[PDB]
Amino acid sequence: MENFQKVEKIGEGTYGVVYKARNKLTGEVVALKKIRLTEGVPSTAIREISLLKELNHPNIVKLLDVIHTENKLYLVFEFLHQDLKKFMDASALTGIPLPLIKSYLFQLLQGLAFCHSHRVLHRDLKPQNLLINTEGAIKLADFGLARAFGVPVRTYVVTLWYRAPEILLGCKYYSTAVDIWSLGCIFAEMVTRRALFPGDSEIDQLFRIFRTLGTPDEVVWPGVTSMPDYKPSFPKWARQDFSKVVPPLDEDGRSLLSQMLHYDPNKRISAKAALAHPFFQDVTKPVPHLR
Amino acid sequence: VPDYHEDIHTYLREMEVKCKPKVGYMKKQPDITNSMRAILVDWLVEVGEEYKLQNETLHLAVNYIDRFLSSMSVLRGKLQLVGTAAMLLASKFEEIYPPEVAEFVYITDDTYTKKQVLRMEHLVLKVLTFDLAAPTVNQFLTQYFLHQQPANCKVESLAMFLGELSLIDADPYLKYLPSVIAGAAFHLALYTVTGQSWPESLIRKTGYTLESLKPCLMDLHQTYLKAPQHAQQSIREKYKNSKYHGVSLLNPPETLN
Ligand SMILES: COc1cc2ncn(-c3cc(O[C@H](C)c4ccccc4Cl)c(C(N)=O)s3)c2cc1OC
Repeated sequence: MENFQKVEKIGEGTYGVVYKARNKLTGEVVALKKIRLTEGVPSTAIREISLLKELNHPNIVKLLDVIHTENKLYLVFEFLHQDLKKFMDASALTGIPLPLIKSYLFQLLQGLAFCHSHRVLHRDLKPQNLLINTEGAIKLADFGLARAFGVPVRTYVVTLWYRAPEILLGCKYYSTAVDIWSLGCIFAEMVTRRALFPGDSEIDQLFRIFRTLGTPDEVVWPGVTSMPDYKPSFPKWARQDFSKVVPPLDEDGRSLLSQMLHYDPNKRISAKAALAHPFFQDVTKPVPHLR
Repeated sequence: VPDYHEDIHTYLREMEVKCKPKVGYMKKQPDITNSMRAILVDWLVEVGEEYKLQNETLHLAVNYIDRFLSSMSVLRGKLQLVGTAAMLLASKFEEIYPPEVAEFVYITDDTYTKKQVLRMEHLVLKVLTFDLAAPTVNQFLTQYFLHQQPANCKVESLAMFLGELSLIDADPYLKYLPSVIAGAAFHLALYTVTGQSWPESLIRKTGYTLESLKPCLMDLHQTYLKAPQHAQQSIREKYKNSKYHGVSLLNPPETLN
């Protein structure tokens, strides 16, 4: 711990504080996550550490070290230049170019396919948890809510806007599909510059999803009318033409997005399968313009 | 979703080798024995029931204990402290929300203090180098259960029952990887309930033939047959519940052919 120089605060929350820091001996720039620390090591830190240690992939943020004193606990991460949320705002006037959207989605799916095939669910995929550098990389971050699904993970979380319909309807278990739902929402947000389903509440969130994608029935999604939080009195909305939901997308993007937003979590495309979608046939690695 | 099952299985098969304890560790522990370990694990089972924790939690805790005892000498009076800390860690990893520390001190019957449990937690984490996501028999059974034709809750509960029994006896079960014990537990449960055998699809998926499972199957059959006469009874009592279809009351077959 004496080898690190604090440069500046980069975040704060219930966990503790996050600092940009420098290694005094090697010069390495790092993100220091400091956990306050009589309840012991927090459950989220136990999970975040043991899961990330297993996950070495170029599109997942590296845990560089864990320093465990008697009364403080530090998580040392590689440092990236900003989050997608901050990038999307900077891009509000100009837009993010479509080849860069494609590159980002492609890399996000690679990181996620890696997580999923290593039995880790992320569960909290949102623009501010995705980190970018100036050389065109995007990486999943904040595995504070991540879970190993060697056995199925029961439902308790994730911010509302990116929450899958099956969770809102009160399914018993999570599945990999919840993460794909989140990426699909983020994909559309990059394209339109607007949150796809920005709800005030759980019920407003469902209703926004329904108004766009159609109110699901037993044909579309078997078992749906039997789910704990389904109501017969739900309004029955028509599905909307995707050319009106994400106008600047070609046929291939609309295809992928609708498969990512598929109602039935059993038939919602996987990250693995999404990587082979004709949408990524001409994927390149463009460099973003960061402020 | 079907896509990831193979990659996950392959990964767990890889991870179970890295997360295995040393097989002859108990011989190198001057003050503790297999018998004491059996008492401890049986107690943890009770703890699991009393606090309504998942079976996965129990399995993970045992893995942590066995790994910890693979590199640290422990005196008999401190074994339960290692046990409690492992259970607490397992809870923190696996449970939606774990019981608070005070509840874990309560079950020791005031033997150790809060401070002691938390320091042991720190120590176990240090010794295990934070590697807590260990593959378990439970995980493999879960994977294997998808190859049932069709699914049978009696089979599942009995497989779970036999797998849990394997946790009690370090001799012989430390000799076997979780994927192997699960292989045996699955076939034995399948054979007892339905008369079917370790299915072709699992042979292809796991690479294990029925023949290759034989040594472990012979041990597990013996455990199963002798279960009512074992000193440790918590698991049998657990599996009398209708929750698990009272499978621990099912008569085991006399031979395996
Ligand atoms: C430039 O702004 C950055 C850079 C950066 N490089 C690494 N990180 C990480 C922080 C972190 O933990 C905290 C809890 C976190 C995660 C996601 C979003 C915000 C915050 Cl504060 C990482 C992790 N847990 O994987 S990686 C950052 C953060 C950052 O601005 C927040």
